[PDB]
Amino acid sequence: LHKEPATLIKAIDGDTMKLMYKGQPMTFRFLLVDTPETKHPVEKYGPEASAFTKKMVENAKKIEVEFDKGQRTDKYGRGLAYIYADGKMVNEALVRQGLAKVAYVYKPNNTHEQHLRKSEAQAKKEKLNIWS
Ligand SMILES: Cc1cn([C@H]2C[C@H](OP(=O)(O)O)[C@@H](COP(=O)(O)O)O2)c(=O)[nH]c1=O
Ligand SMILES: [Ca+2]
Repeated sequence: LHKEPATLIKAIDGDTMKLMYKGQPMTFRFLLVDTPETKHPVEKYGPEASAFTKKMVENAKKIEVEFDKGQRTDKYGRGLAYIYADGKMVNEALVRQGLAKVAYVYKPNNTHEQHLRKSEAQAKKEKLNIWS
């Protein structure tokens, strides 16, 4: 895998955002996690996950996207990637806080699964947020 540059256009919610990628606006959806819904057609911690993500990416110097080794988009046309804000993976950061659960694990796009699962285990052992 490798990291590629992108530019933040707009934070959407905990696990989805608009980025400029190779000169084109796209929706990206984080691999391997699910944050609570803000706009369910509010779930608890939805607002908190959205705010955490928005702050992390809006404050960043540099945003990067890292595709996994399979599909790079979902059926909605969303980019599927690990997003990094100044070198810190946002997907992992949310899970470490108990603001996302590890979810949507679709092979072959599961390279960081164990990593995320170990963060989730710690967040649950610390009883944070979703696990409180
Ligand atoms: C994270 C992820 C979601 N999805 C699909 C599964 C879910 O489909 P359905 O909409 O049919 O349930 C939806 C969840 O995204 P959201 O969590 O943004 O709604 O996106 C993928 O296909 N690949 C992925 O890697
Ligand atoms: Ca979600």
